[PDB]
Amino acid sequence: TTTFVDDIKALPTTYEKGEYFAFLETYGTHYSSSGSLGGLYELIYVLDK
Amino acid sequence: NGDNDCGDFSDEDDCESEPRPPCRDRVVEESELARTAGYGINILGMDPLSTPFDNEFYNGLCNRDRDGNTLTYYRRPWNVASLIYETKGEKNFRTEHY
Amino acid sequence: NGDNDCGDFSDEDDCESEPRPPCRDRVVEESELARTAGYGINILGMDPLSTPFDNEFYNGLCNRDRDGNTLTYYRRPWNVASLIYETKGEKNFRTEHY
Repeated sequence: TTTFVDDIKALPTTYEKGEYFAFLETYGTHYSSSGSLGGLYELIYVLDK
Repeated sequence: NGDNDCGDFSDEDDCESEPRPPCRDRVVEESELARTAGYGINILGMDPLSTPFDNEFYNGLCNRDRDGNTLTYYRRPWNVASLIYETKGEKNFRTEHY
Repeated sequence: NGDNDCGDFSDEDDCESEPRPPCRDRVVEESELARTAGYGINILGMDPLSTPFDNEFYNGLCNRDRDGNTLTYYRRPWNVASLIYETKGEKNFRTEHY
């Protein structure tokens, strides 16, 4: 996308940990190569006497 | 040629030739489905994020996606390599007593 | 070019060229949803406050947000990097006796 490319174009090259940590939160740390659309539910119960 | 990549009419700003359609068959666009295939999940954070890349641009002839619950034709973008519609379903239960 | 930034018609006051639309598809504006994503929460105070920044301006081609309960298309502003519509839900309960 034009937004992400502009971010990579307007990006430092001298190991700017400050902006990279900021850029890291913007688009996450790692993307999904394969996903699974849908939904799940769970239930958990415990008992002690 | 009806290829929306830059804008609504950014690439199609200058249309000297006839508006030749790239695909003749009626194929409905991917509505609310896996079209938004980009996800930015944080291993230290929480649930996946939005799409970090453009997922609408397509290269050439529409790749048919004739599958789904109903009888309708979807499109698969050039960025997405595969789009399966398997309706898998499973469940598990356990119990114990001491 | 249909890019409202300052006021109602402050930027679009002078229109010499034709009013070229930035996006052709029907995408409903983000009404009462996360559009107001700015919050001024006080760690020593109380619940978050109003938005401290402009969240209506957008840069270029509309980034589709084709998700939600019903079939409707929302917009994601250039200030908001992501907008997820996950309808997560959970609950917990506990009990004890002495």
